[PDB]
Amino acid sequence: MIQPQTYLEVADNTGARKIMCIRVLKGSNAKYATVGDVIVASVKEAIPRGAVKEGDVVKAVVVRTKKEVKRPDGSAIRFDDNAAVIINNQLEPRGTRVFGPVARELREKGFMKIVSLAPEVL
Amino acid sequence: MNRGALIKLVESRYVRTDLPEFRPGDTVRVSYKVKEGNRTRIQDFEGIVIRIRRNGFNTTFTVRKVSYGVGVERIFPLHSPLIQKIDIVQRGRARRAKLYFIRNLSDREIRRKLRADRKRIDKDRAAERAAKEEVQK
Amino acid sequence: MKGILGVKVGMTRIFRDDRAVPVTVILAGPCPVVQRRTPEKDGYTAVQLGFLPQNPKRVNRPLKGHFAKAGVEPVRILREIRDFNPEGDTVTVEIFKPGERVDVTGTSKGRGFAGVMKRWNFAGGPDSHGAHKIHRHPGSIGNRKTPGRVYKGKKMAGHYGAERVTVMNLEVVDVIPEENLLLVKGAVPGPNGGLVIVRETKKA
Amino acid sequence: RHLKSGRKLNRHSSHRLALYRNQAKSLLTHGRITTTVPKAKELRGFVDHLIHLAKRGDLHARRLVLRDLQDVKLVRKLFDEIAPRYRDRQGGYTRVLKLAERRRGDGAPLALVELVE
Amino acid sequence: AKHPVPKKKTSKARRDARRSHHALTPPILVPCPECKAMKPPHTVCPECGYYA
RNA sequence: GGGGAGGUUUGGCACCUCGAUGUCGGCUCGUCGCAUCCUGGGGCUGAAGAAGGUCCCAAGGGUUGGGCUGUUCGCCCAUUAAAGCGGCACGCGAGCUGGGUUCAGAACGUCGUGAGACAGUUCGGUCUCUAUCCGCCACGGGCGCAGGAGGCUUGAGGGGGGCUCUUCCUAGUACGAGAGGACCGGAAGGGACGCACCUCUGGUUUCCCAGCUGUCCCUCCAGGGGCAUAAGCUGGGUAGCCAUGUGCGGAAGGGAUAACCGCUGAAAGCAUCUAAGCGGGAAGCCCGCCCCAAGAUGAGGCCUCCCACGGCGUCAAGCCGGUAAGGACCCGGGAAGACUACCCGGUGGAUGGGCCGGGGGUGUAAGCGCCGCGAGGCGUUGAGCCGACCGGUCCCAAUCGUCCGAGGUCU
RNA sequence: ACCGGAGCGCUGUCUCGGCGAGGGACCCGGUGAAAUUGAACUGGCCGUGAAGAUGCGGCCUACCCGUGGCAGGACGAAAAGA
RNA sequence: GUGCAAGAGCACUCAGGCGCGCGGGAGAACCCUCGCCAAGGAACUCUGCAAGUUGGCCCCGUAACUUCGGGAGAAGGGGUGC
RNA sequence: CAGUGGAGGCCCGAACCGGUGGGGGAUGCAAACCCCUCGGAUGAGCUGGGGCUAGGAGUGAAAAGCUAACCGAGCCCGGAGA
RNA sequence: GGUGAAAAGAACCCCGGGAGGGGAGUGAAAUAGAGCCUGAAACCGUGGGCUUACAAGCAGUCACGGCCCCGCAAGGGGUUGU
Ligand SMILES: [Mg+2]
Ligand SMILES: [Mg+2]
Ligand SMILES: [Mg+2]
Ligand SMILES: [Mg+2]
Ligand SMILES: [Mg+2]
Ligand SMILES: [Mg+2]
Ligand SMILES: [Mg+2]
Ligand SMILES: [Mg+2]
Ligand SMILES: [Mg+2]
Ligand SMILES: [Mg+2]
Ligand SMILES: [Mg+2]
Ligand SMILES: [Mg+2]
Ligand SMILES: [Mg+2]
Ligand SMILES: [Mg+2]
Ligand SMILES: [Mg+2]
Ligand SMILES: [Mg+2]
Ligand SMILES: [Mg+2]
Ligand SMILES: [Mg+2]
Ligand SMILES: [Mg+2]
Ligand SMILES: [Mg+2]
Ligand SMILES: [Mg+2]
Ligand SMILES: [Mg+2]
Ligand SMILES: [Mg+2]
Ligand SMILES: [Mg+2]
Ligand SMILES: [Mg+2]
Ligand SMILES: [Mg+2]
Ligand SMILES: [Mg+2]
Ligand SMILES: [Mg+2]
Ligand SMILES: [Mg+2]
Ligand SMILES: [Mg+2]
Ligand SMILES: [Mg+2]
Ligand SMILES: [Mg+2]
Ligand SMILES: [Mg+2]
Ligand SMILES: [Mg+2]
Ligand SMILES: [Mg+2]
Ligand SMILES: [Mg+2]
Ligand SMILES: [Mg+2]
Ligand SMILES: [Mg+2]
Ligand SMILES: [Mg+2]
Ligand SMILES: [Mg+2]
Ligand SMILES: [Mg+2]
Ligand SMILES: [Mg+2]
Ligand SMILES: [Mg+2]
Ligand SMILES: [Mg+2]
Ligand SMILES: [Mg+2]
Ligand SMILES: [Mg+2]
Ligand SMILES: [Mg+2]
Ligand SMILES: [Mg+2]
Ligand SMILES: [Mg+2]
Ligand SMILES: [Mg+2]
Ligand SMILES: [Mg+2]
Ligand SMILES: [Mg+2]
Ligand SMILES: [Mg+2]
Ligand SMILES: [Mg+2]
Ligand SMILES: [Mg+2]
Ligand SMILES: [Mg+2]
Ligand SMILES: [Mg+2]
Ligand SMILES: [Mg+2]
Ligand SMILES: [Mg+2]
Ligand SMILES: [Mg+2]
Ligand SMILES: [Mg+2]
Ligand SMILES: [Mg+2]
Ligand SMILES: [Mg+2]
Ligand SMILES: [Mg+2]
Ligand SMILES: [Mg+2]
Ligand SMILES: [Mg+2]
Ligand SMILES: [Mg+2]
Ligand SMILES: [Mg+2]
Ligand SMILES: [Mg+2]
Ligand SMILES: [Mg+2]
Ligand SMILES: [Mg+2]
Ligand SMILES: [Mg+2]
Ligand SMILES: [Mg+2]
Ligand SMILES: [Mg+2]
Ligand SMILES: [Mg+2]
Ligand SMILES: [Mg+2]
Ligand SMILES: [Mg+2]
Ligand SMILES: [Mg+2]
Ligand SMILES: [Mg+2]
Ligand SMILES: [Mg+2]
Ligand SMILES: [Mg+2]
Ligand SMILES: [Mg+2]
Ligand SMILES: [Mg+2]
Ligand SMILES: [Mg+2]
Ligand SMILES: [Mg+2]
Ligand SMILES: [Mg+2]
Ligand SMILES: [Mg+2]
Ligand SMILES: [Mg+2]
Ligand SMILES: [Mg+2]
Ligand SMILES: [Mg+2]
Ligand SMILES: [Mg+2]
Ligand SMILES: [Mg+2]
Ligand SMILES: [Mg+2]
Ligand SMILES: [Mg+2]
Ligand SMILES: [Mg+2]
Ligand SMILES: [Mg+2]
Ligand SMILES: [Mg+2]
Ligand SMILES: [Mg+2]
Ligand SMILES: [Mg+2]
Ligand SMILES: [Mg+2]
Ligand SMILES: [Mg+2]
Ligand SMILES: [Mg+2]
Ligand SMILES: [Mg+2]
Ligand SMILES: [Mg+2]
Ligand SMILES: [Mg+2]
Ligand SMILES: [Mg+2]
Ligand SMILES: [Mg+2]
Ligand SMILES: [Mg+2]
Ligand SMILES: [Mg+2]
Ligand SMILES: [Mg+2]
Ligand SMILES: [Mg+2]
Ligand SMILES: [Mg+2]
Repeated sequence: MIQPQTYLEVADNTGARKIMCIRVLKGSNAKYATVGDVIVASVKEAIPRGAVKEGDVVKAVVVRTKKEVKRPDGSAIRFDDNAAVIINNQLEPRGTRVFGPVARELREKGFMKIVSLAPEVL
Repeated sequence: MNRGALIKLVESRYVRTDLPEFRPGDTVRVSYKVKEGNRTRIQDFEGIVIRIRRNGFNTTFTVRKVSYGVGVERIFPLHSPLIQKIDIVQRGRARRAKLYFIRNLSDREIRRKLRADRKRIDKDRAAERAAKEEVQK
Repeated sequence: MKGILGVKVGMTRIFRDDRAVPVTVILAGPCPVVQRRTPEKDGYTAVQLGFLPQNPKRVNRPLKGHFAKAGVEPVRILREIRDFNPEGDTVTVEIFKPGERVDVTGTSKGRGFAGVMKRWNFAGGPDSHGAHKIHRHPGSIGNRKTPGRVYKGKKMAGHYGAERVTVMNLEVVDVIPEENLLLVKGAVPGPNGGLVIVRETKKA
Repeated sequence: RHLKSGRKLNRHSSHRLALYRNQAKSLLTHGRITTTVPKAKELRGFVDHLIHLAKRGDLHARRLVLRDLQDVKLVRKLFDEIAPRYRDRQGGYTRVLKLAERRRGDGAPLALVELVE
Repeated sequence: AKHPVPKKKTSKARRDARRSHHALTPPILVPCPECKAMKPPHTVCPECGYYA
């Protein structure tokens, strides 16, 4: 469960290293955001001269979480960090070639782009 | 009625018996039924089993591996119509039932900690390659 | 207006097509109709199913003169299932086809004298900065001189749970006519071994 | 509440256990013991396991029972005299019946624990 | 001595009334098989002992 | 320029309260008003559509999280369907708080010769275990309910609930030059909230299992105990209780209406929704769903079981007794429980305790053998130990017994 | 151990609460206080009244007695308002 | 006395001395003292108040600034048993 | 420069002295206590015993603090039935 | 502060560990029996009469009625239903 003051590892190469959540973009007050959820964030650290700067308020999408996701098939998946990929306002990934796994949830949500670049969809 | 539980147990015909015994603390490849776009591949998953969680039916287990520098654990229903077959693939001296402790070691020290269960290896390659012949003739 | 008595036996989940389903299992033994209530004799219509098999010994009551008056091996309990008149002499799981939606009634587990925090999901005080003796307290309960009283219904702590709880509209999954089982969507009141009653819902 | 569980206790655990333990040592040493009903109804099923445990013989079980009673000699007696008598009997190695007198000026109810015979 | 206090001396009536559930009920006694003695049921009772 | 309503502002007055009515802000818990922020219904529009504007109707529900300040307020960030305003002693300190303000300490600006002073700043600064009544939440005891008793129920009357978005099909159709983009009808997925629930996931699980340090003991080795919390520490954990987990809910529908839209139609040859009459029309009203409920003293109904008098009072009400159905005691207990109550069982018995089996947890006990100088390792071994769960089995214990309970008034 | 601002670490401070331990609370036996107290047979609303009513008016509701609980009222207690 | 780098510290323990002059049950809310907690990790709040993290010794290493003593236990690390 | 040396209102830390923050207590164990935390700890140190200073007076690293449990002028008796 | 005229201060038996009582006895009187004359009130109790569990209260008053009691009745007393 990602939430407001939470830090996310940056999964693409937008030249951001970390954003902390800021708001989760479910309903008018969702308590948490999970895999496949787009949140507003703040870049807290960012590689020298990337596309994205420290302090840029951005949209991104939770590709990996530390709290296990249940699948209707009765199984579950969990990753050793929380991670998102910064995406466009129209919703396309701002970077290219994202890395580290990803949840199939991403697919069913309309994020094929990222999963295509995803080196391994779990 | 004094059955009570026996009745829950009747509710179970869903029992599968094909998948092998595997102790925690030794790697397994589980071939899982996956919904891709709208088809059904069999994604594999090959890690150390970290936690079997006995409850008869709906007993379950988890396996943990590092997919691309990122760790992953998957929780599996031991009798899931979605497991194709679970290939055992290495027997290890666990020394302790639930072993999440391995989460903060993840490296070579794991290896120095999870030696090979020489006993149970001997058992398998034996009564396996040894029951191969009992099938023939 | 189907209906049958049962006991929350337990629950587990089972797999349908290709996804897990959380199911609770009700055993709904063959309920012997034991009286019927007409619009003429009773003024309303319904039907009195019995349930558990009783020792003809402990039935020493004037109860014998009921079972007897309808020739029914004495049961343990018997409730009416309003507005539903069957046939034969007993109702069985067979009233329920898998996929029919039911309302199960039950008796919530009993939490005794309950905290306002547990009984109403009240906020209660701050674990930290301020005082320390109002940690789990309801806090204010009123105004001043006006009204100068507390409202009835005010949420306050005390005996909560162990009450009649109907959870509407669960889906019947495979009903085991054999061993008298009735499979459902899990969310059904009371502990295992409790009497419960299942019925047709209100979807339309 | 949450009592939905099972098995009682007054005193705290370090102490509660020691209680049981001493109450056994006495029972085995004295065959009969007077004590409050609860205290007793509880101690009841504690000895049974130690009796039934002595019905076995291996030093594992000797050593095991040695854990709760700490006196060699009394366990000697447990295995040597007490256990025999209880062969062919399965469970119930012990009895308690409530006495009709209350303790005075604390008004506790009393009762009797007995190496069954 | 502090914060909440009784606003009026409760009256002889009101007092005695609260007291209405105060009366005790006599013990439960039964004769024993052995003596003509009187016992609380399910007890043992001295000067009478017991069998088995 | 004029007339009002409200009683949330700033005031005026000085009426209760100076043998005391604790002040701002917050928290907690709210509940009311509507002059409505959202959602529902509508009229006009300088309304093509989409989006809006203004007014009308409508409290049913909802009305986010942060930055700054003691702040309220306000600005700002990110959202939203919307981030409504007021009342309740500017609701709530015998509910919390005590940052603000107005005790004593100290300092700055400042005024004063001075002591000191300042809706000027600044740092510090004791917030009182026990509820009598009313009120409220829950729970019993009594009696009542014109015979007594067991079981099942009617529902007068109350209470709970009531939110809302997004994407898709319709359809890229109506409208439009284009950009844009609908009504209506249908589908799917969410947010928050509510009620249940433990299968799953995830907690705890105070002795269920393991390991480890120091020490002191049993018994020298082995093995084990105490203590290091009220678990010494650590790793892990069943049932139970739980949310982060699972299910379900908001309806549908019927009815009557609001604004409003109309049919027919006078008065008033026409015209008009109205005066007679009628139809449509709201997330709102009444129903419906859920829960409580016959102290509904207006004490309801059904099914069933027990049933005359044995002695005084001259008609009359009663009084005393052993009984009936049946009930109570006492006991073994319980996902029932503060007590009580409720429910099950009480030898014709599985209710508890043991014992057994399973489930489950721990993860290979001890002892012996074997390899190694040794710490250890390996085998016997998934061993040993093993709460609570699902069962079984009369080994122990629910022994035996006591008490109460009608004889049913009058036209 | 001064007062202000910021960051890292860490956290039940918070989202948002849950379980558990014990000492109380509860129940039984012994002992047994206190402030307070005009007397009390002490309900809701809308009025009204010295302008904030259990005690006036009107209407509504309400069988008798307690036990565990909560703090809105008794302009509750306390201190002849600082 | 033993152990811990040392000690009058800490844990356990000799000698010696005590279990604190109301008990018994139960296993509700609530209060106190204490333990743990998924994801998050100051969003709490007047304020990280409170809790937590850190912690001994040994070695490596250590900045602005400085009144040349300091700042230093800066910081950050590695080792620790048998 | 190395050695030796062993200074200091030096450092860490018990006794001892003290009271920083929080919680608890608030008809208390207690008319100032308890717990956790914290400050000093060779000095302007703590401390036993013997002495001297007092009411417009003493004493005061100064708070109008202390001067026998309320000190912007002690307690007692008196003027006094101000 | 107070037995009584006088101690005649209660032998003796009985229940009880005692205390205290019950008889016996003394005295004019012992509810004059030993902090004992008289022994009021608040206050606690036991027995009896009337009364009360659909009812709203400064507790009374006015009326009628029922019950109980004193008197032959006319009357009065107690209680309280409306
Ligand atoms: Mg690939
Ligand atoms: Mg790929
Ligand atoms: Mg490639
Ligand atoms: Mg398990
Ligand atoms: Mg029964
Ligand atoms: Mg809280
Ligand atoms: Mg405080
Ligand atoms: Mg307080
Ligand atoms: Mg009022
Ligand atoms: Mg049990
Ligand atoms: Mg009286
Ligand atoms: Mg103002
Ligand atoms: Mg005037
Ligand atoms: Mg006053
Ligand atoms: Mg006051
Ligand atoms: Mg006051
Ligand atoms: Mg004020
Ligand atoms: Mg409009
Ligand atoms: Mg428009
Ligand atoms: Mg439009
Ligand atoms: Mg209107
Ligand atoms: Mg309006
Ligand atoms: Mg309203
Ligand atoms: Mg509102
Ligand atoms: Mg509401
Ligand atoms: Mg703020
Ligand atoms: Mg402002
Ligand atoms: Mg409001
Ligand atoms: Mg206010
Ligand atoms: Mg108040
Ligand atoms: Mg306040
Ligand atoms: Mg302040
Ligand atoms: Mg403060
Ligand atoms: Mg301040
Ligand atoms: Mg100030
Ligand atoms: Mg000041
Ligand atoms: Mg001024
Ligand atoms: Mg200040
Ligand atoms: Mg300070
Ligand atoms: Mg306060
Ligand atoms: Mg405070
Ligand atoms: Mg208290
Ligand atoms: Mg409502
Ligand atoms: Mg509705
Ligand atoms: Mg299309
Ligand atoms: Mg276009
Ligand atoms: Mg679970
Ligand atoms: Mg765990
Ligand atoms: Mg568990
Ligand atoms: Mg153990
Ligand atoms: Mg040894
Ligand atoms: Mg050995
Ligand atoms: Mg010992
Ligand atoms: Mg010891
Ligand atoms: Mg543990
Ligand atoms: Mg939830
Ligand atoms: Mg015409
Ligand atoms: Mg016309
Ligand atoms: Mg009525
Ligand atoms: Mg007869
Ligand atoms: Mg007859
Ligand atoms: Mg009989
Ligand atoms: Mg009978
Ligand atoms: Mg009974
Ligand atoms: Mg029987
Ligand atoms: Mg039998
Ligand atoms: Mg059994
Ligand atoms: Mg082995
Ligand atoms: Mg071995
Ligand atoms: Mg071994
Ligand atoms: Mg040998
Ligand atoms: Mg095992
Ligand atoms: Mg075994
Ligand atoms: Mg047998
Ligand atoms: Mg049998
Ligand atoms: Mg009788
Ligand atoms: Mg004054
Ligand atoms: Mg004591
Ligand atoms: Mg841990
Ligand atoms: Mg946590
Ligand atoms: Mg964690
Ligand atoms: Mg965590
Ligand atoms: Mg928040
Ligand atoms: Mg601030
Ligand atoms: Mg702190
Ligand atoms: Mg640590
Ligand atoms: Mg520094
Ligand atoms: Mg060592
Ligand atoms: Mg030195
Ligand atoms: Mg120094
Ligand atoms: Mg220092
Ligand atoms: Mg000293
Ligand atoms: Mg000082
Ligand atoms: Mg201070
Ligand atoms: Mg307090
Ligand atoms: Mg000196
Ligand atoms: Mg003077
Ligand atoms: Mg004096
Ligand atoms: Mg004079
Ligand atoms: Mg004499
Ligand atoms: Mg005498
Ligand atoms: Mg004689
Ligand atoms: Mg004696
Ligand atoms: Mg005497
Ligand atoms: Mg006389
Ligand atoms: Mg007299
Ligand atoms: Mg005397
Ligand atoms: Mg006397
Ligand atoms: Mg008298
Ligand atoms: Mg009389
Ligand atoms: Mg009456
Ligand atoms: Mg009379």
